[PDB]
Amino acid sequence: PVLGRESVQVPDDQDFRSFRSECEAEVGWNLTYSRAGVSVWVQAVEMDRTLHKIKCRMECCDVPAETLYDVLHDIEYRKKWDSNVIETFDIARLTVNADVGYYSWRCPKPLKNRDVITLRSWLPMGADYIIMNYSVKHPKYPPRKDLVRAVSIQTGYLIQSTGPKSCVITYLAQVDPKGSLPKWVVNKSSQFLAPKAMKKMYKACLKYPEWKQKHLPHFKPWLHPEQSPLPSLALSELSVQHADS
Repeated sequence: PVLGRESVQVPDDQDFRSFRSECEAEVGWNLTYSRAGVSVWVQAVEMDRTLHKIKCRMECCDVPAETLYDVLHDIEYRKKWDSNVIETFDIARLTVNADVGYYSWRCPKPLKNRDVITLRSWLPMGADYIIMNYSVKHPKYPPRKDLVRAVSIQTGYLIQSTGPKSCVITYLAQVDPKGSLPKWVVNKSSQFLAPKAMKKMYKACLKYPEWKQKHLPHFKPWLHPEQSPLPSLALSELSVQHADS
């Protein structure tokens, strides 16, 4: 896997293909929920000892693919509609379509808050878009004693345009929150909350054009990479983040 046992890699063309193929694949996935255009699948292994990959698909009848793409890319907007995020920002750029970033979120009070450092890469494929990420180690961002460092084994989005003003988005993730949570508790929780998180994102897409008009509408560095204010990084300055060490 891109998430690797040997070293950090910027996703190549095959990694984008495997990811899309993973989203479109149904064999090896069991349906778990399906109501009002939102469905949730779980990787058909149902061995509750391990961490399961989760897949969530949502039909967006009245938002275009490009708007959903902006919303996934817009780090600044995340704090407007994401009720869990503490801190999120990009750290450095690797290539014109790959960077490294930081994301913190709060967990209910016996649990501690969590953070991730991820390598993210994005690719418009014709009418569709893919954004993927997986966890990585950045020497200036070691774990913090107050936060549990989680590991994103693989997380990403496939946006499929279904015409103007409409699209379908598939979210695929496998995230280990580490800490003290049993893996099967994570599998169940992420399954149970997934449809709610997707519909919150959908509502955000409806409010996005008006919000973005008030917040430098022309500033979209994910579409115009010459606008990026980020420093650059060599791939060898990063280290692999193992799910289990």
